[PDB]
Amino acid sequence: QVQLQESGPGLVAPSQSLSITCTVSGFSLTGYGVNWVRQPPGKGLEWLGMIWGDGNTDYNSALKSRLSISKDNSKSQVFLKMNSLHTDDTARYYCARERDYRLDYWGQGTTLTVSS
Amino acid sequence: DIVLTQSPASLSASVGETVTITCRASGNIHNYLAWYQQKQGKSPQLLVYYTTTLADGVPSRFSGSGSGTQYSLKINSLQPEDFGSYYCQHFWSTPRTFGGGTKLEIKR
Repeated sequence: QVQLQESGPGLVAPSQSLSITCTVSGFSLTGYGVNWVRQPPGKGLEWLGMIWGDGNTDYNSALKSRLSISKDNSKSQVFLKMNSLHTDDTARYYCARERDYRLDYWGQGTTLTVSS
Repeated sequence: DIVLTQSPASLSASVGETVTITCRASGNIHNYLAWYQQKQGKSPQLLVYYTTTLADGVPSRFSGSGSGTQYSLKINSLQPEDFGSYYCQHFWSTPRTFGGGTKLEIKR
């Protein structure tokens, strides 16, 4: 039993910066990668980035400058931080575990709504 | 970056029908392709990875195929629990990307 549960601030005003937490349970963050994925309302999934078990990160090219992913191995949490929120950052945000070319366990997602 | 294009974007189908949905890559992804199903209000669930391998507990009526830039997921005799959205995702180098999705909706 692998668990990933995301929590975030809900409704935020634009231009603020945010952090979303993915708290994981049942597996070690040094042995698997965690990916961040978001889905705008009624749209498809957009890959945001990932942090590897060794701490290396990779990002979506388009968003790389506004995004930062980090983790705290001891607390079993992975963070997604975004600065200068725009209204089109409204989406459900998911973290998902990766092992051997698949995202096998996903959290339920947290809804971020950027509204004035 | 490699872009994934899925067709059809939407498909109406009846229970018992066989459907095939495709995922085309803008560059060779060397079979590193996974398929996910997402039901309304739920997170995506892994179905198929490295083109043909079914994840644990996926029914045998699902099968994936493909190579190079062309991949397909065939669902034989659709059951009610299969309607929903299907996404392909590649794992060739980085960035990874998802196709835009195919919404499979029950026929009327």
